[PDB]
Amino acid sequence: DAATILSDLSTIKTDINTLTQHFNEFTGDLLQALAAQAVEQQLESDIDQATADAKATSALSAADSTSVTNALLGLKPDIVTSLDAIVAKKPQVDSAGVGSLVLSDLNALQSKTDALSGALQDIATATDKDTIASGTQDIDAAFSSAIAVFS
Ligand SMILES: CCCCCCCCCCCCCCCC(=O)O
Ligand SMILES: *[C@H]1O[C@H](CO)[C@@H](O)[C@H](O)[C@@H]1O
Repeated sequence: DAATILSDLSTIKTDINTLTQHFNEFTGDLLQALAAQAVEQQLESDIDQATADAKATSALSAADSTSVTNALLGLKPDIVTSLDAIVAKKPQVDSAGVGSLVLSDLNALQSKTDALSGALQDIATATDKDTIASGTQDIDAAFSSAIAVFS
């Protein structure tokens, strides 16, 4: 159902922007890291939910493919902003001693995001599939950048 996927993608967007707020307020305190991690785990769950919902949906109509494609691609700048915000806080991450947690989260989120993109590509129109794939290459490149910073 396209509406469920759109709802799922909106929730993902909200999760990401909440996570960015946590990053921007992070001063290297472990309780802050824990609070942020709770949001990150909600985000993982919400991405996986979207993947499950996409896998349960049949080939999208033209308008539904456009809606889902634009909703997925609309995530891109918020993702980049979020990754930039945690990258900006590397000194505080290292001070807190939680670099491996950030790295583990980045790897899990990239894998889950890639699975979601694959599931949406499979039900999109042929043209939208190419658009989603190109956008996903950019998302993957941003993940790879953040991962490099933290390893
Ligand atoms: C489509 C998903 C996009 C996600 C982009 C943001 C990825 C952030 C991953 C790092 C999470 C780290 C959370 C706990 C550690 C901390 O905040 O101090
Ligand atoms: C690679 O991309 C990440 C995510 O946007 C940046 O934070 C990093 O500085 C580098 O440009």
